[PDB]
Amino acid sequence: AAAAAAAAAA
Amino acid sequence: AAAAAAAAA
Amino acid sequence: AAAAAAAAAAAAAAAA
Amino acid sequence: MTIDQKIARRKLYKIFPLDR
Amino acid sequence: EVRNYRTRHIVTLTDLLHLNVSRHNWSLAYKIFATLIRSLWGIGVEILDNLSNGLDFLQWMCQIYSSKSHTAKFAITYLWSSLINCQTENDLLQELIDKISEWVLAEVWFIYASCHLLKADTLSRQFVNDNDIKINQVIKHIHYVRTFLKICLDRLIENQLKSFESRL
Amino acid sequence: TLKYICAECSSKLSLSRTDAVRCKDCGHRILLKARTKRLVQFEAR
Amino acid sequence: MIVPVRCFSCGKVVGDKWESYLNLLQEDELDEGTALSRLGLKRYCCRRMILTHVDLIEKFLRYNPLEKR
Amino acid sequence: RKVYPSESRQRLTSYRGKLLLKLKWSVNNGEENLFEVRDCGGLPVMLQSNRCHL
Ligand SMILES: [Zn+2]
Ligand SMILES: [Zn+2]
Repeated sequence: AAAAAAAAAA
Repeated sequence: AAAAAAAAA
Repeated sequence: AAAAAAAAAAAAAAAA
Repeated sequence: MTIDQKIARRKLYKIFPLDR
Repeated sequence: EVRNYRTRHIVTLTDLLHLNVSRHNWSLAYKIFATLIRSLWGIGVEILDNLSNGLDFLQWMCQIYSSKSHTAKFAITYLWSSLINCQTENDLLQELIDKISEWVLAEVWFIYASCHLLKADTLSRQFVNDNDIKINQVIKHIHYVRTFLKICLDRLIENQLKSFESRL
Repeated sequence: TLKYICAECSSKLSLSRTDAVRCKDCGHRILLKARTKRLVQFEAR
Repeated sequence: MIVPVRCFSCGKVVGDKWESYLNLLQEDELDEGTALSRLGLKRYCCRRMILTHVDLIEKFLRYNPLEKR
Repeated sequence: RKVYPSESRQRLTSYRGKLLLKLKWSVNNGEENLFEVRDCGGLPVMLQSNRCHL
């Protein structure tokens, strides 16, 4: 979940 | 989920 | 040191 | 891609000469 | 205190360069070194030899700066690379070596003496071969050996030269 | 078009007042004054 | 320097016969005398003009202050 | 900084070569001697000679 959020921000 | 929703928006 | 840290953070953000 | 030492040499030569 | 972005960036770049030398990063060295340009340069000399992509030029430039004025650290290195690299025309290098010695009177003279010795070895086998001739090359080789002997003077080395002459 | 030819590298580079009398491309202290477009009358004799 | 235009003695155009003379000596492998005859030089004044020409211009041109090396 | 003979001609300056002169200083019957390599001034060098680059 946390990893997915980081990708969206990028 | 929230992030996804935001993206969709 | 603080400046360096900031720079690092920025770099990380860019990478992301 | 990369200038290489060539760039360093050029810089040094220019400094010998006035640089601004 | 420390600069905002500039001082920290330089320190970090230097640290990264050290890491690159620890682990070969032909690519890291190429970009890290470029960023670093913004004395010293042994690592730069080291990266060119360690990772190639013909590493002789940068050392020559470094040797050329700050000449006017134990002995010089930039230089005694540049000379060694030359002979090893040779191992284009050599005579020229020998000439350069003499020039340096003239300007500055570990002694460089020893290095110069060693350089001629390499030429003699090449001369020794070429002369030994039949394809059958009596004077020319043999006399030249003898003269070279005497010249080499004089420089060293002003045991193992001498022994080697002798063996070499005999074979020729 | 103002011109000055370098004696060594033969590079055509002109320089104005308050400038070093030397070629930019290489460190040479001699400069040849180039020939510009100007009428020179002559008798074919 | 270059091949003179016209023979000093009579005035017969000689300037167009220099490069052609070397071609008769190189490619055709003829002697000096026969080469001059084929060029149309029968008077000894016109004969010596090309025969005796040095062409120092080719030596002079090798010094060019407008091109590097 | 190698200098050719030709530059001197254009420059109208002496094609002077640099001289190296080192001394021997002995005092008190040469108990201690110090040798210093010093400029000996500039002297003209013949063209197409050993000193010359050509
Ligand atoms: Zn120039
Ligand atoms: Zn005639």
